[PDB]
Amino acid sequence: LDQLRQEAEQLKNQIRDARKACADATLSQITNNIDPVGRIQMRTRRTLRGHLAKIYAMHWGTDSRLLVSASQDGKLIIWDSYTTNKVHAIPLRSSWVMTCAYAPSGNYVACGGLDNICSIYNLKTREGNVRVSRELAGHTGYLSCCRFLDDNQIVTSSGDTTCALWDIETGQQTTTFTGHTGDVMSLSLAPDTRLFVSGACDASAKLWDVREGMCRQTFTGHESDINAICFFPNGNAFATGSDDATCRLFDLRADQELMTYSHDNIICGITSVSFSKSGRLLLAGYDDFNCNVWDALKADRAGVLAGHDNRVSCLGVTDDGMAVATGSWDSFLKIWN
Amino acid sequence: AVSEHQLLHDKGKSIQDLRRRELLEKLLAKLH
Amino acid sequence: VMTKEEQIFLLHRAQAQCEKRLKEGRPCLPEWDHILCWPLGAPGEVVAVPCPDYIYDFNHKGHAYRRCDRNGSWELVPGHNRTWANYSECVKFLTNETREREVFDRLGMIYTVGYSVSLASLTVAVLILAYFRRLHCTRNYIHMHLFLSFMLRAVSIFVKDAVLYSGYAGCRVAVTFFLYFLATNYYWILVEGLYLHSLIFMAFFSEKKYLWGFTVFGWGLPAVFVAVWVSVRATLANTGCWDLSSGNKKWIIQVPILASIVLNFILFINIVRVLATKLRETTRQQYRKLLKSTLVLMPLFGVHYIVFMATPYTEVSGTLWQVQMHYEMLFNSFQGFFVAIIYCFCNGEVQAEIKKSWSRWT
Amino acid sequence: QVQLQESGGGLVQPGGSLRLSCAASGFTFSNYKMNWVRQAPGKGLEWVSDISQSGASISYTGSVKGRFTISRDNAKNTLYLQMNSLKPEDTAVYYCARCPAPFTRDCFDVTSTTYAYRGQGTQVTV
Amino acid sequence: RNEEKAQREANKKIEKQLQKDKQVYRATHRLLLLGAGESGKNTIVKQMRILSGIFETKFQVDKVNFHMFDVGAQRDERRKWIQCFNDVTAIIFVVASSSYQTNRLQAALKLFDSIWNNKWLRDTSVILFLNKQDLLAEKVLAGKSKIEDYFPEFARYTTPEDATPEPGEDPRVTRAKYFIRDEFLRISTASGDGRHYCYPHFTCAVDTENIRRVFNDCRDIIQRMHLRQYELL
Amino acid sequence: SIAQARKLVEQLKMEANIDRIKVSKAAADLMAYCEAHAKEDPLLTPVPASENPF
Repeated sequence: LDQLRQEAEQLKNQIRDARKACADATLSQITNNIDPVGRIQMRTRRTLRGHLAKIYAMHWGTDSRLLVSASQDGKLIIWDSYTTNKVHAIPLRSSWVMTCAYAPSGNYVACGGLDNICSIYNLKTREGNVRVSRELAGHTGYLSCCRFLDDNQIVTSSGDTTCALWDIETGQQTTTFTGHTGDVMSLSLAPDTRLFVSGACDASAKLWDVREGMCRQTFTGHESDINAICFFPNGNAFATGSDDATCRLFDLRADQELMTYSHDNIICGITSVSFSKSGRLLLAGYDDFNCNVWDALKADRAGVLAGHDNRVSCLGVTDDGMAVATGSWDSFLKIWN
Repeated sequence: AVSEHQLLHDKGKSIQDLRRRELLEKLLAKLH
Repeated sequence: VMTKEEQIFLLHRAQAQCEKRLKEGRPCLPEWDHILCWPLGAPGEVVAVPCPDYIYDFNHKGHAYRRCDRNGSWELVPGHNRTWANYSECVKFLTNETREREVFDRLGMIYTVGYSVSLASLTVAVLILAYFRRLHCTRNYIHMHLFLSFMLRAVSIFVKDAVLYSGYAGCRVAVTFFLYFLATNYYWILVEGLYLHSLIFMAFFSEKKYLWGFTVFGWGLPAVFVAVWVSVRATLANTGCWDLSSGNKKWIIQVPILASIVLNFILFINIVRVLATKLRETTRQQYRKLLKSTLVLMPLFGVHYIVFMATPYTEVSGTLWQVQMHYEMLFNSFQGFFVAIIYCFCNGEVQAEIKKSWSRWT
Repeated sequence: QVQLQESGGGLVQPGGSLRLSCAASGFTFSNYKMNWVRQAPGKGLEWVSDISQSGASISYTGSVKGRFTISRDNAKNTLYLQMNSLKPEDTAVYYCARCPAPFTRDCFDVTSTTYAYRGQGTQVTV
Repeated sequence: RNEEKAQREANKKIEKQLQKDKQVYRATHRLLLLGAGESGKNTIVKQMRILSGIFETKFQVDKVNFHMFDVGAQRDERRKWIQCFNDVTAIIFVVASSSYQTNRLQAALKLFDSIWNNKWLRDTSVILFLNKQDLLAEKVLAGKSKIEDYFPEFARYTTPEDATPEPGEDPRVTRAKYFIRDEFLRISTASGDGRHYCYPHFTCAVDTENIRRVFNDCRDIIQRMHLRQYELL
Repeated sequence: SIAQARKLVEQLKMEANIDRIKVSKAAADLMAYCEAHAKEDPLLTPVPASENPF
């Protein structure tokens, strides 16, 4: 074991040297050309009320009109954000839902949490209501995040330090992704849905090729647990939020951190993260009940989405960049512009 | 007893007695 | 009590009786002097007649004197044609008594100022409470109702002081609104106490079964006794302005108001006792906290009423009446303002809301 | 990456003295509470001592009170445990743990079976 | 307009159901259950039941519904799945008082300390079930306990006058059990600030009064929360 | 322990064998993406009133 430890240390030193060699110029020294965007004075356009408990998760629809929200009151409520109307209200068998998903086709939602089971619900039944279409068991820890690739395949992250790619029709893990030491808190599919980055409670993110089932790259730099993660919209970078009150943008093709977003006044972690359509803004929800919009290129905060009465647990930006949504533990969703 | 209602009753009684006494004083002044 | 119109009617009856008596060395002929019917006076002698019993303000033990001449003609005052008379003995008990009116004006001024301040503060407080949606709570809803009752009581007292002290319906309706709003304010203080007591002693409560019931109770049981009072007043008294006592009938509005005053005292101390337990199961600092809680909780429960709750109708000029009136009017006028300051202005949640709104607006 | 490397462990006769040093790299030492934990041969992880951010607040387990002394040099980003009057039942692997989140009073999962922010440990045999 | 009408009718049909479910959500008290498996926790669950990543227990006392959430099939790192349990009425923390991992009791002390000072659990009360009182009594009566070797402050600790020993209890048993309870209360009182309270109890795995203890503690918690709303505490 | 260390060593070997382009190239790529898609984001850019759904 001593020889393997020494080889691991040598490989880590080699990787550090390789990362340092290609890091002659930082992001700011080049983005000084890019002009600042100024204050981003967004306002709450809609307030979605109906959840009786903290809304742990929320996901948009590809149409940028419908969205699904998951709450500890065990309700998966589907809101038409345009008219504030509720489209469906799924009672959950497990109240502790810590994640939810909306399929790209929109036919299926999903939910998971402390029950270790990822439940897939169908919104397009013959009756027209929503029932328990499928149950995907096989995780030995709490579900933290899940993402649909299609109507048949869904990728999930658990509290057992591993991710799992599920074939919905059969119910078996098409793939199992292992390599993290801490609990995996979030994941995000690439725009081409071929790679996905998962952040864990080891202060590290891992980029997995979905077809191979192997970890392509490991990105470090965070100091505490990583709570949320999301790709840059171009698909060749991503962002992470952690308990050390720093957001961190990495790039896959350089393997090393591009930018960090933190302030001295911020002493609370980032619980949710989501890029805008342009990739020029980065919306991060914080434990101090606020959500901040960061100028992802200039690394300075662009604005504050003040108005939430408790911890902001989740966010979501529309595909067309029309509107933002933020859930919270105040049981209120807020649609922002 | 309720304070404000009792004050209302006492004010009414005071006004009534004062009016009666002024009328009596006028009658006396005319008669004496 | 006898009224001015009643005195005029009795005087008319006495005049009719004297006229009927008139119809049915020389003594003076009987005459009517708009006060008493004088019989045949002795020639050259002074006739003394007891003060009439039907006059309320005459001392019935006194005597009024007149002079009758020997020619049968009543003697006139020297140097004038007016008939000589002496009614002083009948009016030995009449005094200016302007200090009573000064005291009444002092009460009027003090509760006018106090109720104006309370109404302004409660308007501001209820506006702040209604503007903010997060503050919307059943506790805050019942407060809002309490604030509304206080505002209605204050404005109704102002309307009554405008119209009544500047027998038509424009006076009776003002008096009825004054009494009804007074009683609804008392009963909504009682609803404050009852709701807090139910929260403490029924922590596993059911909101739907009580909130509507509490609201209808507080706003409508006061209507039932005022409506019973109005009907009795229109049936048995129906005289002039309704701000005059008619015997025990006033106890129809007052006895239910007092039934709350006692109850809200108990609901006070009991809760305070519970606070002691809450401060005892977790030093002089616990007693300091208990005292602070009692001081903060007294304005909401209307404890000061119990100080003068059990004092019957007393004489105006008495020391007890003056101290009772000063104390009661001062704290009754300032209680709404105290409640508005305690439960809205210095409340932690409302202060946080105001600070957040001011920060985000700026 | 969070690196916590221990040194100073070794073989000592009972009643001897020793000094365990913990070098921390990859994070801001002054903002995290730090803990010394130990695993006895054939037994589970046990918490030995903890020290707060600035070092003012210090706590020890019952079995090491008076004997050992925890401290931290924030300028050198290191954690010290002075071992005094050692006993044969003090033989164990000593890991230098870190609290999971910064600025927070509570430290969770320092003595967990797989903790991501814990050192490799140094053997102390008595 | 037809689509808007259909959407509005569906939203009303959903909102009536949400109003119906709000009552049952607000009327049911959720409890977290925490502690090691050797501390008699599972026996407490069995006792409450006779009378998967998480296990539920639905019981009721005086027509009041309690929903207790035992944890199973989860990892030993609680720093991320504990934050889901702040809205619960209370955290029933079960301790093996006789288990002083040669020192399991110190592990319980540190876990309770972390729970107490967690920023999301700083408004959540803890009901403390020191569950191995009988085993502690057997250990201290036999004289093999010697809690001094595991807690030096046991010698200089003096039993408080407010202690209430059981009838027929050896004063050593009472002193040891109140020493452990005071070791927990040292953390509980410090940095408490009245936003959440600890309710230390001397329980046993086979007690029938555990449900009543939880009932009374939850009632007291709700009462004190209401008093904090009115700024009376 | 031995198996876990072997797996970690293998993964570190594959991670050290991966290719890495210059950070300047990646920053230029993100700049190109942002400059190409700046006008299509009603969040970064003001929302047209006639097209705002909210």
